[PDB]
Amino acid sequence: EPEWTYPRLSCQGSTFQKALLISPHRFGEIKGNSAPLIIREPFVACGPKECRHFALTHYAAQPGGYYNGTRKDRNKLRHLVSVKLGKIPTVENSIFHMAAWSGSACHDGREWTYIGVDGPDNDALVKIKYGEAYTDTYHSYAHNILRTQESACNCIGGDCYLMITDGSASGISKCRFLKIREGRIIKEILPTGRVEHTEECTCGFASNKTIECACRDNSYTAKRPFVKLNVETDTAEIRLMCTKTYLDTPRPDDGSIAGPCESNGDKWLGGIKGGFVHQRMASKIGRWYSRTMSKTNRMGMELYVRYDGDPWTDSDALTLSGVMVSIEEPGWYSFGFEIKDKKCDVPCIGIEMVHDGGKDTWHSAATAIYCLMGSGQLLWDTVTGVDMAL
Amino acid sequence: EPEWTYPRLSCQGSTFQKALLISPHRFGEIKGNSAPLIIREPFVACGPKECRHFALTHYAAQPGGYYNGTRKDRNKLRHLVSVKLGKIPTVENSIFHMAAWSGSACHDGREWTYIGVDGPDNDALVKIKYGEAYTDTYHSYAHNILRTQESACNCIGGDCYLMITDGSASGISKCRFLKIREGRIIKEILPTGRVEHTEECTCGFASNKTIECACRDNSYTAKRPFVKLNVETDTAEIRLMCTKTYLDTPRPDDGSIAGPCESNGDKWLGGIKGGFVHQRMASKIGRWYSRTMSKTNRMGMELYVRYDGDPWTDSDALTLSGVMVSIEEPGWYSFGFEIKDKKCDVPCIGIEMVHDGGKDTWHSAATAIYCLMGSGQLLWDTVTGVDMAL
Amino acid sequence: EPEWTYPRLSCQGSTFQKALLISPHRFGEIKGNSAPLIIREPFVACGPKECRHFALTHYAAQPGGYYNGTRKDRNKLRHLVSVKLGKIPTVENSIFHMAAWSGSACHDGREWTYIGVDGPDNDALVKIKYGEAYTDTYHSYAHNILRTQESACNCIGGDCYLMITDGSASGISKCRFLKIREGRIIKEILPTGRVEHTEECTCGFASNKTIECACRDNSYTAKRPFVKLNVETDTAEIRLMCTKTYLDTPRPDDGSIAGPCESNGDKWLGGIKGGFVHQRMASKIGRWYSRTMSKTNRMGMELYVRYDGDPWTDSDALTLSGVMVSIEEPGWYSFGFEIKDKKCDVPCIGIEMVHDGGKDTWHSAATAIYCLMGSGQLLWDTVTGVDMAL
Amino acid sequence: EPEWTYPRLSCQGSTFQKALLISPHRFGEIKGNSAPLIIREPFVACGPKECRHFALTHYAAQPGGYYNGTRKDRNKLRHLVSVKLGKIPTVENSIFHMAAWSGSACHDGREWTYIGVDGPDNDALVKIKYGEAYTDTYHSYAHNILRTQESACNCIGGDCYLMITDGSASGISKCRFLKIREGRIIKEILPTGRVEHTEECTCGFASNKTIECACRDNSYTAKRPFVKLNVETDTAEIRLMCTKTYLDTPRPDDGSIAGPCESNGDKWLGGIKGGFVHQRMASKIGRWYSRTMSKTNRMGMELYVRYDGDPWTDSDALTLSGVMVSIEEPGWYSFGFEIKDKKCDVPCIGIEMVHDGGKDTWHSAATAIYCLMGSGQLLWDTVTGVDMAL
Ligand SMILES: CC(=O)Nc1c(O)cc(C(=O)O)cc1[N+](=O)[O-]
Ligand SMILES: CC(=O)Nc1c(O)cc(C(=O)O)cc1[N+](=O)[O-]
Ligand SMILES: CC(=O)Nc1c(O)cc(C(=O)O)cc1[N+](=O)[O-]
Ligand SMILES: CC(=O)Nc1c(O)cc(C(=O)O)cc1[N+](=O)[O-]
Ligand SMILES: *[C@@H]1O[C@H](CO)[C@@H](O)[C@H](O)[C@H]1NC(C)=O
Ligand SMILES: *[C@@H]1O[C@H](CO)[C@@H](O)[C@H](O)[C@H]1NC(C)=O
Ligand SMILES: *[C@@H]1O[C@H](CO)[C@@H](O)[C@H](O)[C@H]1NC(C)=O
Ligand SMILES: *[C@@H]1O[C@H](CO)[C@@H](O)[C@H](O)[C@H]1NC(C)=O
Ligand SMILES: [Ca+2]
Ligand SMILES: [Ca+2]
Ligand SMILES: [Ca+2]
Ligand SMILES: [Ca+2]
Ligand SMILES: [Ca+2]
Repeated sequence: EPEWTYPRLSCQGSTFQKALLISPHRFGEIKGNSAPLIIREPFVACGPKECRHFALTHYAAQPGGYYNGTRKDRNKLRHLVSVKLGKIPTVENSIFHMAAWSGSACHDGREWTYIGVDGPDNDALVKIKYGEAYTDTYHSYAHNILRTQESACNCIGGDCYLMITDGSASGISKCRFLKIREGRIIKEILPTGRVEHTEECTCGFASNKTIECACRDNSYTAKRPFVKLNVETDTAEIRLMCTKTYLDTPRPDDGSIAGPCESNGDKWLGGIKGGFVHQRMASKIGRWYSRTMSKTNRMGMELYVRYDGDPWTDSDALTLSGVMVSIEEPGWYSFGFEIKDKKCDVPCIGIEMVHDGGKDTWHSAATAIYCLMGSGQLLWDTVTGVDMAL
Repeated sequence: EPEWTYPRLSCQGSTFQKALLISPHRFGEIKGNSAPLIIREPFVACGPKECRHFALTHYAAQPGGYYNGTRKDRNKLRHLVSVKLGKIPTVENSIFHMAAWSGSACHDGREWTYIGVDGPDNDALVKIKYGEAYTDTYHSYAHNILRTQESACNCIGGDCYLMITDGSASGISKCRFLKIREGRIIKEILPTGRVEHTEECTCGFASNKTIECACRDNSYTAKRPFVKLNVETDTAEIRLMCTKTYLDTPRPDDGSIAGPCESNGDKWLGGIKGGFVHQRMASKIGRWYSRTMSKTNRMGMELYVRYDGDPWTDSDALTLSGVMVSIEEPGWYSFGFEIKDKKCDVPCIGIEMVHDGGKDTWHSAATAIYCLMGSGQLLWDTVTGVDMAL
Repeated sequence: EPEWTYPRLSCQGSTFQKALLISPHRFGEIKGNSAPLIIREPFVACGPKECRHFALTHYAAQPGGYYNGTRKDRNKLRHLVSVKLGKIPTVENSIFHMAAWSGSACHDGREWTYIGVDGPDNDALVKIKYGEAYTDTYHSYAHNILRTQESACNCIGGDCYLMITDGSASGISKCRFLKIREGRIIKEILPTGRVEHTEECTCGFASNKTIECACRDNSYTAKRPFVKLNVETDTAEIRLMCTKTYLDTPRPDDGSIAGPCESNGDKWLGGIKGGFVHQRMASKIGRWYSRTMSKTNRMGMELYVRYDGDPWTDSDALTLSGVMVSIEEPGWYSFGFEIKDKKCDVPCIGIEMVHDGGKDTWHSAATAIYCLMGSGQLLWDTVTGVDMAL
Repeated sequence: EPEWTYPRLSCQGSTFQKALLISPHRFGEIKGNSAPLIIREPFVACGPKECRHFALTHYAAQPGGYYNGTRKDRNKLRHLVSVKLGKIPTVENSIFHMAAWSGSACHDGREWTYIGVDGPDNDALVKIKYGEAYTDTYHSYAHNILRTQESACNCIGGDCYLMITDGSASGISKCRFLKIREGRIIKEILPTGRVEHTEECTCGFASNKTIECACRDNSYTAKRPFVKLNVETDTAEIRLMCTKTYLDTPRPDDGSIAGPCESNGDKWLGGIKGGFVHQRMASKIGRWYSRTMSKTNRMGMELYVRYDGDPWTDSDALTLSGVMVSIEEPGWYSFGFEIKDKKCDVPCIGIEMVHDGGKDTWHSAATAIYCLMGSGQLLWDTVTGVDMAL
């Protein structure tokens, strides 16, 4: 039978190139004969033999007449769905896993674990599904919107670690960590370090002994609190990334926050998810970041890198690596994923491109994928090609 | 090759939580591009590697123009269909098994058996299908609408037991039992005890030596006749559940039926299916019941429990365990199902939520699933989110 | 790997009952969101692990605007398609095998062979497909519409035998036989006996040493020429069935054709396909026939039997066994099929029910299946439930 | 596990016959309920157990409202999609592999490699995908629309060879060759001989030691430069086919280009893809060509042959072998493919039939397949049966 997954050295490449685009709404005209689901919070988790495209649907499709409610984040209709990667998320292609308005996913070499969050805002709840079975739950500790990553969780030899959090968006949201094995929580990690507001952690293996996530602070700063989880002692420590190249949105001009690394500067009320992906080489490591082109809005998407060094102390700017999405195209949530080759892991960064015709219409995104391919420079950007009028 | 199924100890949990929702009609607008089938009598039967969502379709989809006939129970168009669980029951996703207007299903570790009932009301007939093969039938003994469970049948080491019945709804409907092995009836069980009217038996393993069903009495009482089948001697004995917490609908105020356990009280003409599921623990057992919130109507759904004791004699009230469906939401048929983990069985209760715009329109339901997850208390209810006007 | 198929003793039963109904057009309203293909000439061929529903589509779906041409039998658009049995023949569910306006199919325990016929009426051609590969062809010998069975072909230990024919409908159509192994014709059988007009042979194993087909004579008689192929010497002999119960349509009153068995009587210009299926028992054999209720038209369907005896000499009437389709319902082509159980073969008879709103509309059928189940008598008929106006 | 593919001797046959037709737009009426994708550049690549129908979709379906842009060759929406052969290329049936506006595909007995080209016209890029993984890229050497075959690539014992090119359509487009193993380029072949303009190479194994492609010269000639790649030394040599029967389009009367084989004659600005397929016999070889009936336009399709001899020197005319598509039907790109039997390879030629209602509408093709079957002569042509008004 199957064996447990561990990260290996990433495949060989020097830059990312444009891989794939799933734009369901290109097939959502009232004059079309198709039915793409209203979803957001998309992500890809790649198991051994396959990758899955997950998302939270509003239990609604376009065209239709259940548009009002779609721009809202949490309700009793949302669900975690998936289609194997490369398939359009239509009503029939999609498998509905469980009810949730927050979520994550990961395949341990042997099976899929699905994490989903639902219930009351004051008493929400985390739910685990191992394959087809409901196996566990984790309660709301801070009684203030229990949430999870919204990206892939990370398994190493049978144990998968998940980030959750709880608290006010404008205040203190302190995240814990969940160690799940066979769809059951075998440990509850309480991080150390700057813990004032950590949410929507994009986590990836920086080797076998450690996992690092670039995350989200909704209040206090435009910097990203950076996690490092030692899988061997089962301890967590978080501290803000020191790079003058700020990754959250909004943010001010770069290098504008004066003072030691550990200084938040101004609050810049809000945040956004950003893709973070390692390129574990033999003698060295590359970390890839992507951020919105706009500093106040969700317009555009550009990706950077900086090999080695320490996320925590390096004041320095990151090396820009090209533009995946132009300022005229949307650039919302971002996450990183990894494809399993025979003898190497391929790093990738997905970019949710939300179709936002505002308040009285439907609300869904597209998904542009970029993955490390060969050398030279990033060559093309992505456009959705969607007309919200059709 | 595959091995025979037996129940094991249920997985560890203390309460049920909201698992999943399949609302096909959320995708049935005339302005939509989808096609969910008009069905009712839904149920889930979980084999080793998978669960299936079954139902009797009126061989019709929404939107369409074959709505007139859908509110009726038996005709020559109805069929037993299935989709793996988590898939929406559309025209193309669904597999049609055989023609039937009554039915059941169960997977013996090796294959699916499908039971379906059709023919004339005066001479209906039970039909068995082992995998893809028609293998057997069982004739109408009381010539008065031969029917079956409408929920999952129960297999233990190669033998599956099914409940059937026959008779007037307003009168005497005495049920027999069918022992099927390899899609062929190897024994005909005639129960003992109070046998005046037993129908729509929700049956589940209360261990290896016994199966218990909470069922339906359409005439004589608002209590539920409770079955106990000893799989070892192949004998059946039925007696009304003594709980002051009445489970059928309609029913009067609880504890209102004065007298020994065995007393029907007033007729309360009618009944409904209710989900019943055991939580077999090592030193003890939990039985889970769900009933309509409304005592005269099919509005709402709440679930209870009471560990151990005897269904037959216990006059006592049951412990309420939360509300799965609110009084403003429908709560029709209910059934229990069990998911197969690696080393444990997960108990579940499905709730059919019928969309009933009455007499001159379409008639189909939704399916809300709740399964045992962790501890604390049931946290959320279900709503269909369907507008019968679209 | 897989082993070669041979017929075994049929499963145990005494009568046929109503098994399944595939009515695609129940989902073909202009107000529906579905797309069932315009097809006719449906048949089912059951391999080891599965049965397939085949048909010749006019490369068109309902609703649409390619209806004109559908009532015609041969054109350059027709194709042999299939869906596993129980699935509705829609545009996406269906697999297109090859181009043909005549056809057959059979699975040898190891793979599917697909036979299809196309080309000019004066120089048509038979084409073999083994799995996904084009392997062979067989030319038009009588240059007058080379055709094939329109039902399942029959394989025994690696060799499959197929009937073809060629000639005028109003005149002499002498059929040959094709022995195919691994998708290649290894022998060309020329039958013996009355060979004036044999077409659309419904063939089934009457044991290991022989295959018998009840067939079609378009000119000369309302009786059915009956084939017997000895698989051991590879010889064929045909002679008209002697039963006073005539099986072709049209036909006159039964027992009206005076004279020895071998007498055609009046021509009764025309014919139709009829399902023929054996029930090979240990000490005996049952042959099942179905014929139209109407003697001049294609209205209704009734099925008969007569165990043992000789198709060739028995003047006697057959035993009626019930009505599968009422005079108010259509009853066109019929064929027999067999389902593979673990230790027995289940006999079946399918009935094509053509939706014929005549000349200026669409033209497609439904498929009612009846299979041997238990004992007693056939209990129900089939209706399509289709309204050609929607 | 699986073993590496090598070509074997082709199956036995003498002529090609009409195999299959995939006309998605037959299901694209505004009154239909289907959704076929706007695609062109279709091709089939057959692995061991299966064949796939690939094409570059304009990320659009018919009916819809994204028609404007479809007649253009390169944009940021195009994608390489596939459906197993015999399935209609609809939105849900189709798998999207990667973004590309040029492409190829091939299965090495063990896995699928997908090649796709995208990026800026001045700096386009070749991209390799082994199974689900992005593994490599190859940059634009002549900075003038890096393109690839548009047909199947060819693998022999683990190594697959691909043709690419780069340059002006009106000028010098010199092609290189790519040797890919496990989805990574292990060698870059630079051909020898007449190398002025070689593009869209249709390549097939002429044995184990060699691969030959009949290709496209957009400027200089109406003859086809003919490649021969020695898989053993990894060298390439190209020279124009000498046949008086010219294969490119446009072309003048045949035998009109006076002079030695190596003479281009007049430019005949333009070209088209043509199917080329070998029939490797034991003592001899057959090469099959197909060309447009029209000499100036893309109307019709006829196929020829000539066994043995040398593509390079033979001035002679080819033997016509029938007409697959009539002058009243379109005949655009053509390619050759091979189906894997148990002990032999079946040669095939696909013909893209473009639906070209010009400038302000949708733009997609159909696919007619012809494969070697038995003997005698090609018997039928193909028509799409599409009405661009519906
Ligand atoms: C818990 C929750 O509602 N999830 C959530 C989203 O679904 C979306 C966004 C967002 O910033 O667009 C934000 C948040 N968020 O609150 O983090
Ligand atoms: C035999 C039959 O018609 N089945 C049936 C149903 O399908 C539904 C109901 C019902 O109470 O809604 C009731 C019954 N019932 O009669 O039990
Ligand atoms: C060869 C051919 O055209 N096949 C055919 C059909 O498809 C249908 C019928 C028929 O009697 O309805 C008849 C015939 N037939 O001619 O046998
Ligand atoms: C590179 C590119 O644009 N590919 C391409 C096509 O997609 C189509 C045609 C063509 O001749 O129709 C031609 C060409 N071509 O330029 O070869
Ligand atoms: C982690 O462990 C596995 C073996 O247990 C090894 O193959 C893998 O490469 C390790 N990770 C890295 C980056 O080396
Ligand atoms: C019933 O039998 C099987 C072994 O035959 C055992 O594993 C199972 O646990 C038993 N049921 C229970 C509740 O113990
Ligand atoms: C025909 O042959 C196989 C063994 O080769 C046997 O099992 C089968 O039963 C035979 N057919 C019948 C009716 O006995
Ligand atoms: C090429 O090699 C394989 C064995 O490696 C052989 O079977 C195949 O036939 C060869 N090709 C031809 C045409 O012989
Ligand atoms: Ca569909
Ligand atoms: Ca912030
Ligand atoms: Ca009652
Ligand atoms: Ca006749
Ligand atoms: Ca040219």
